[PDB]
Amino acid sequence: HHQKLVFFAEDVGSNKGAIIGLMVGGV
Amino acid sequence: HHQKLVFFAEDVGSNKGAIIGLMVGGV
Amino acid sequence: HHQKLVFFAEDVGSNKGAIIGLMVGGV
Amino acid sequence: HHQKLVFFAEDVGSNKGAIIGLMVGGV
Amino acid sequence: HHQKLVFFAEDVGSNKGAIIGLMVGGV
Amino acid sequence: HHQKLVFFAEDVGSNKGAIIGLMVGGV
Amino acid sequence: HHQKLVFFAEDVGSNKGAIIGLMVGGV
Amino acid sequence: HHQKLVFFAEDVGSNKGAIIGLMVGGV
Amino acid sequence: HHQKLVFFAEDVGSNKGAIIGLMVGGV
Amino acid sequence: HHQKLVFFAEDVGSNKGAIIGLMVGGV
Amino acid sequence: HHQKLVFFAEDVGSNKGAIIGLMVGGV
Amino acid sequence: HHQKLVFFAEDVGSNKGAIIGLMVGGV
Amino acid sequence: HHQKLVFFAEDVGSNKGAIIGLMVGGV
Amino acid sequence: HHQKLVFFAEDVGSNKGAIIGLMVGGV
Amino acid sequence: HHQKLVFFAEDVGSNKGAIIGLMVGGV
Amino acid sequence: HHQKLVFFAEDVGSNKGAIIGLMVGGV
Amino acid sequence: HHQKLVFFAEDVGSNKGAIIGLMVGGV
Amino acid sequence: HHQKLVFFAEDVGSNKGAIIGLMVGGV
Amino acid sequence: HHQKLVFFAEDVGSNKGAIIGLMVGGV
Amino acid sequence: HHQKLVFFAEDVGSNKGAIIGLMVGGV
Amino acid sequence: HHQKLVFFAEDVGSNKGAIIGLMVGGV
Repeated sequence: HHQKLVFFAEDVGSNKGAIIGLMVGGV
Repeated sequence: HHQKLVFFAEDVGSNKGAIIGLMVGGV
Repeated sequence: HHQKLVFFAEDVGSNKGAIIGLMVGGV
Repeated sequence: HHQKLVFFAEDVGSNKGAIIGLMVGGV
Repeated sequence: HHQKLVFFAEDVGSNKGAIIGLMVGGV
Repeated sequence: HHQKLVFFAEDVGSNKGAIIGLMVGGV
Repeated sequence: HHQKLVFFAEDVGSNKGAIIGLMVGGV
Repeated sequence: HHQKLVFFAEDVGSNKGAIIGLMVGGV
Repeated sequence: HHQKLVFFAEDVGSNKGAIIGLMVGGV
Repeated sequence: HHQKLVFFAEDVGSNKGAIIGLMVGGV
Repeated sequence: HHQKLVFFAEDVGSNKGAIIGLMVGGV
Repeated sequence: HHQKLVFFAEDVGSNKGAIIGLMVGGV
Repeated sequence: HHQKLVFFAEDVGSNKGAIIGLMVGGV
Repeated sequence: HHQKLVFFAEDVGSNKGAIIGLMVGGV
Repeated sequence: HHQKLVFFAEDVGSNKGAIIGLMVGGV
Repeated sequence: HHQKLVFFAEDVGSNKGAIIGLMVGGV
Repeated sequence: HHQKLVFFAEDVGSNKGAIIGLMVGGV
Repeated sequence: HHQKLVFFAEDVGSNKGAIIGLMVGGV
Repeated sequence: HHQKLVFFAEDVGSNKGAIIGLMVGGV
Repeated sequence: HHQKLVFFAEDVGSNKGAIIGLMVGGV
Repeated sequence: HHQKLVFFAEDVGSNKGAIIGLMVGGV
């Protein structure tokens, strides 16, 4: 027998801000 | 016998902000 | 015998903001 | 018999700030 | 028998500030 | 008199791989 | 007098791969 | 029998400041 | 008189690998 | 029989300041 | 009279490997 | 029978100051 | 009269390996 | 039987100042 | 009259290995 | 039987000053 | 008249090994 | 039966001043 | 008139080994 | 007039071994 | 006129061994 149990509660892995992958700027 | 149990609660993996993949700008 | 159980609650994977794939500006 | 149990509570692994992957600036 | 138990409480592994992967600046 | 000049060559700011914003996994 | 020049060449800001905004899964 | 138990409390492994991977500055 | 000049050559600020913003794993 | 037990309390292993991996400065 | 000149050559500020912003692992 | 118990209290192993891995200065 | 000149050559400020911002491991 | 017990109290192993790995200076 | 000249050659400030910002391990 | 007990109190092994690994100066 | 000239060569300030900002370990 | 007990009170093993590993200087 | 010239050769200020900022160990 | 010239040759200020800022250990 | 000239040879100020800033140990 094999068992695996996972529990994520209220607000796991959520974004409430800024996620920028890539950013290029000049002057 | 093999078992796997996963539970995600209220606001799991949700976005409440900004997600930008790629951004380019001169000035 | 093999088992998998997954539970999504209220707002799993929901977007309540902004998702941008790609953005090119200029001046 | 094999068991693995994991629990993530309220606000685990969330982002409330800024995540930037890559940044390039001319000036 | 084999067991492994892990518990993450309220605000584990969260970002509230700034994460910058890479930064290149001319001036 | 004010002047600003920017030049982006061939494959500048391009993606040739994988960009993932957010990732959540049970097992 | 105010001037701004921006030049994009062949494949500026192009996607030649994969972009994923948000990804969730169980097992 | 084999057991391993781990507990992480409220603000364990969180970032509230600045994390910079790499920085290059001309001036 | 004010001037600012920037030049990006062939393959500036490009991604040819993996950029992951956030990753959560149960096991 | 084998047992390991670990406990992290309130604010273990957190960053509230500045972490810079690498820094190069011309002037 | 004010001048600022910047030049980025071939593979400047590019990613060929792996960039991970945040990582949480149960086991 | 084998046992190992570890307890980290309120504010263990936290950074409240500055951590710089490497620093190079021209002037 | 004020001047500032910067030159980045072939492969400046690039990532060919692994950049991890934050890592938390239960076992 | 074999036992090992360790206790790290309030503010053990923290940094509240400056940690510099390597520093090179021209002038 | 004021001048400042900086030259970075082939492979300055690159990462070819591993950069880890923060790491916490239970066992 | 074998027993080993260690207790670190309030502010053991902390840095409140400056730790420099290596310093090189031209003047 | 004021001048400051800096040169960096092939493998300046490059990481070919391992940089770890912070490491916490139980058993 | 084998026993060893160690106790470290106060700010035992803390740094409040300046630690420099190596120092090289010109004129 | 004022002048300052600095030259960093081939492999100056590079890391080929291990840089660890902080290390805490239970056993 | 004022002049200051500095030359660092092949392999100045490089790490090929181990730099550990702070180490804390139980048994 | 004021002149100062510094030449550091092939392998000045490098580390090929173990630098440990601070070390604390139980039994």
